[PDB]
Amino acid sequence: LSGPLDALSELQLAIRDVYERQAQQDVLTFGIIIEEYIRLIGSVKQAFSQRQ
Amino acid sequence: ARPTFHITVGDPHKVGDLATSHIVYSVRTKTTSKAYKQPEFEVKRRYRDFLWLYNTLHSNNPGVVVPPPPEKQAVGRFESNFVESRRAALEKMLNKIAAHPTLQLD
Amino acid sequence: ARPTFHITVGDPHKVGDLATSHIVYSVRTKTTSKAYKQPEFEVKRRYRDFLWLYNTLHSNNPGVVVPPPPEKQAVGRFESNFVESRRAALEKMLNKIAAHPTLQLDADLKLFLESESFNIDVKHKERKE
Repeated sequence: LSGPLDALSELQLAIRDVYERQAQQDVLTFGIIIEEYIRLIGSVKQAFSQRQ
Repeated sequence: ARPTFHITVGDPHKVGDLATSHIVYSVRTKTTSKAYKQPEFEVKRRYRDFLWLYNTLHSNNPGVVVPPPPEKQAVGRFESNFVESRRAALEKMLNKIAAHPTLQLD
Repeated sequence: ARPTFHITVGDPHKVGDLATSHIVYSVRTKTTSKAYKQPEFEVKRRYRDFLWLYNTLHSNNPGVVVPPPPEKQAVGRFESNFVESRRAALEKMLNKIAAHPTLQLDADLKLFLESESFNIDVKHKERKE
């Protein structure tokens, strides 16, 4: 009974890790590409000010 | 040549803690570009140099673009990732600018 | 299992300058070893933890070996290379020790590699203290 309890200990530790790992896979990928654009959008605003 | 400029930004000579310490990267230009002297040069630039530089590009090119810089610590810490972002940010900035003949001409 | 312990030491969370700052590595044990709980654990150890740990291995194994540590800053700076050496030094140290069933059995080490909180709190916890 201890053993199954133990097996379910394994499932949760495993879920914790896998969840945390996915923030660095997918969310961080978007957080980088969004960050890139705000600078570049930033930059054609600097460009616009040169044209005005 | 202009886009055919080859850039590795590596070697994260990340000057150890100061709470503001500045990673110095190899910038290896392997470049077949005839807008770059050396077929390979490596320089070891530190964050400050680039930001300025980036600004320089800004300065020499009157409206003529200047994309985003090396990555900001304005949210960055000094994280490998952050510095990577910087590294990347440069890489990108650089990348593009190289495939823009003009900014590459600074 | 004992040599069949799989270790990546990565993620050079090299805590930025202090002139003594300490790189924290993922230590991913992917381990089919039945001397390591987790089939994968990652801990994020810092230099100090390991050196101690290394010493711990030294301590639990009475003559029973303990190869070289994580790499020394005693000539090292904090260089990526140096830290790599450290990373490596560990990797090696670890590698071997894992392919030595005994040093691989240090419980602190199981907890160490298979839990991030550093060697220390593991080490209290183990002698029930």
